[PDB]
Amino acid sequence: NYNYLYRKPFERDISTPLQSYG
Amino acid sequence: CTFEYVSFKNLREFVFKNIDGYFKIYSKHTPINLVRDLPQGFSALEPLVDLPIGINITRFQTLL
Ligand SMILES: *[C@@H]1O[C@H](CO)[C@@H](O[C@@H]2O[C@H](CO)[C@@H](O)[C@H](O)[C@H]2NC(C)=O)[C@H](O)[C@H]1NC(C)=O
Repeated sequence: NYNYLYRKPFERDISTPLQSYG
Repeated sequence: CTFEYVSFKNLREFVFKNIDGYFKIYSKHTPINLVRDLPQGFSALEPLVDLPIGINITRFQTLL
């Protein structure tokens, strides 16, 4: 499903590199 | 926009640090006599804010 994807403690990073889940 | 929040006779002091995705701000406000350097003496800063930002910081810039 193209709505869901993956690429320090509680760090987040929206920069870009991404694989969608099947 | 993944987070948002709202709330030379005087010396304003601050400390900023980012640890485990939390950004901590401390401060103190005090009167002073000589402005040319930081006043010799002691008074500890106390916490204001403790934001759950989750962001990496390596640079900063002041706003005038
Ligand atoms: C926080 O940001 C800095 C950049 O300002 C990141 O540092 C770079 O990380 C990459 C990782 O591939 C390296 O190739 C660069 O050489 C690094 N640059 C410098 C100037 O060190 C840093 O990795 C980030 N921190 C975290 C914990 O993600």
